[PDB]
Amino acid sequence: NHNPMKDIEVTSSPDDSIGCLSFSPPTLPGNFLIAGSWANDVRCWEVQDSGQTIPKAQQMHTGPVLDVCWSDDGSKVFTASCDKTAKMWDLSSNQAIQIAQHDAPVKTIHWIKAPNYSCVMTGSWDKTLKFWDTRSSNPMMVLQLPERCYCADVIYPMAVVATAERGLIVYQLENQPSEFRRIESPLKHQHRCVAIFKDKQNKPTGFALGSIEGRVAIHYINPPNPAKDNFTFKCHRSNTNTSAPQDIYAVNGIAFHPVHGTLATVGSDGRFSFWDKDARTKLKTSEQLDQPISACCFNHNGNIFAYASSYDWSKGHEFYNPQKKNYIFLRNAAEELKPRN
Amino acid sequence: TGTTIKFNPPTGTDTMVSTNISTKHQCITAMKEYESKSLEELRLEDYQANRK
Amino acid sequence: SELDDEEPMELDY
Repeated sequence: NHNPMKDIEVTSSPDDSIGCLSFSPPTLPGNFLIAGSWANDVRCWEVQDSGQTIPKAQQMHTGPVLDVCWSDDGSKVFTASCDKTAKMWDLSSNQAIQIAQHDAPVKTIHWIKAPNYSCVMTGSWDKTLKFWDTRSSNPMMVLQLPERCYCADVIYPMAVVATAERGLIVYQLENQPSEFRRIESPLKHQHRCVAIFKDKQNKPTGFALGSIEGRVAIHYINPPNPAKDNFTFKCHRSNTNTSAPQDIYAVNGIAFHPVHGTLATVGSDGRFSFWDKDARTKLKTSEQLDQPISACCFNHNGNIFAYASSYDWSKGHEFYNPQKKNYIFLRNAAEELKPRN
Repeated sequence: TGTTIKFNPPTGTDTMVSTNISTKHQCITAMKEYESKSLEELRLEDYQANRK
Repeated sequence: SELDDEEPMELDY
């Protein structure tokens, strides 16, 4: 019931709903998992190849942690919070300092390692996108967004941001970030998650985008036949040849397998599904968990799939049980995500 | 602010294989009363009111 | 380690 897939449980899970997960880069030996929660904390575990998990370190914001990411050398963890700030967390010394400030919660945070610069990107509900050298108190760069930031992704030289009211913007990152293309959104309801994918030559080439309406869009930046190469598919809906109305759930997270180019989605229905967007097929759907799956991600080589079982407020405050127990599950889904043939 | 209005999943229609089918949107921000905010925005509002 | 049946996505139109 709580772990229907019989996957590996992370020991000492966060005390409140898990909002974000992020695995260590390949510059770092081993695998380290970061998670931020709605109890305002950030946690770090070492995942051992045996599957066994060791809680390593912890930090605190003063409001819920909405996103986390790593520096490219694996030495820093960056954290974004509803307290309107972002911190840089040096694991070796376990110290964290403020590196960013917004006028509203900071929904997204990303590390940009470019040939001629490095910075932190923060996207906020104050309708700005800001960039930080982690040294100065002034942002290196401030861009206005068309609405509140809801999700973002970065793979140099591409970034993609989605905002409230179907805003969707692609940025290029060479030399200095700049707006590259304002996209008429292929989805008609609230944007929720976004993930960049790469072509067969490893260059970022498009993104997948999830909404609250059981739907995911596949969007190539520059395909030969956009009518035909871009598409949307339905997911995280109830099923059986029943005639009851279909229940539609929010898509909460998307992540691409770093080796296979396939993708996973996790939903408000307490299920994860694996997909091949080239074959346009569903490779797997999980058993249903007893609460929503709130976040997910892969480790650097894709051998570990991490997903978080947490309430996501999709039915409002009346359905929050301040605890039912929260979970992070690890599953070795490498062969389950391998394309077929 | 917050989620004081009771959750009621809005109804709509969609397609399946082609036949129109009835749907229930199981996400509170699908109601007209909650559509201008995100799940996370609403949760922060409930947290700041101690409405947990 | 067995594999589920690969189903086609439910595309739109």
